[PDB]
Amino acid sequence: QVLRGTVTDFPGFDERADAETLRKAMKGLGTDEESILTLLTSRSNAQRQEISAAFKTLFGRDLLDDLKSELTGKFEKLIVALMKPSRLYDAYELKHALKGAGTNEKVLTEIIASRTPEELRAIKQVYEEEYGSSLEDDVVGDTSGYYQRMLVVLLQANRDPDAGIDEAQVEQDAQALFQAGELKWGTDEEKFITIFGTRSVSHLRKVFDKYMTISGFQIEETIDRETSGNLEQLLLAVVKSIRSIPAYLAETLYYAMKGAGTDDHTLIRVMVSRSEIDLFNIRKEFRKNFATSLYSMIKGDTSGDYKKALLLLCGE
Ligand SMILES: [Ca+2]
Ligand SMILES: [Ca+2]
Ligand SMILES: [Ca+2]
Ligand SMILES: [Ca+2]
Repeated sequence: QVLRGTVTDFPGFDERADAETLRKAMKGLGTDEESILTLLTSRSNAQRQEISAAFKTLFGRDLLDDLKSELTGKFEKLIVALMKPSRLYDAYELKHALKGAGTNEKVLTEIIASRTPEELRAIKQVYEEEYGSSLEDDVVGDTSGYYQRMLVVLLQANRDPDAGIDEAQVEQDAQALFQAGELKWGTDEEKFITIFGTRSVSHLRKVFDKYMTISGFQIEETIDRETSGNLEQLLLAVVKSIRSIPAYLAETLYYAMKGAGTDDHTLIRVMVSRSEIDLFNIRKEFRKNFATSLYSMIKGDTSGDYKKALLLLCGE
């Protein structure tokens, strides 16, 4: 999914001095938001958890409850997201798209399609431990049809391991996709799901090329031509992630920031979930496509402390 994040372990880290630094920034009338945003933004997540622990043993206070009572809005929502242990952030985001009453499919899609099987295994485990219920049971209860089925397949976190290309198998899957969509009166979604959901990543990159070659269409155009609604978005997320997780996340960031507004929720989530994985690589793919740094888009799209914090996450 990887290569590099923007946030790194600060050197000569002292969670006791940091905890006092944060106590100071909140103690009394007012909040020193800048001292908060600068400290939390230059501490890796593991270090934020140590701070939180030091704070509680120093003052008998919950750091998270204090930040929430001192901060407000998006900047708040961003600090809260940043304090969330890495291990639980995606489970949280997933939990939260499944509740409140109405289901947020863009969040299921985004996360399930862009995380690896190894990340999904981890995610399934912590969601169960944290919410009791099974991620899988919760998706299915809130979704239906091929969209639900495609998510269930991905949730198995059982994609074939990369392994030297079987050209006969590449031609057969490309031909199968050709026959299931373009040559078919209607569509065979089941075939798309099986191939997208279980073939190895190196194998599907090859299938996508062979598919183009055979049909004169990119698989994304076919998806657009043959599917609609939630399934379409997902199939496109999966294909884009196969091709490049970074590129898909960069793209996700972009469309978050271009409307007559800003998707703060989305914006936070990708910047925070990927800061210690591949935000760096998302940076370069943002520039590469869209032509513009993420810094400026963000810089031009956001205000305040929020803006400062975001840019602090992003860099260069
Ligand atoms: Ca205060
Ligand atoms: Ca608040
Ligand atoms: Ca068709
Ligand atoms: Ca369409």
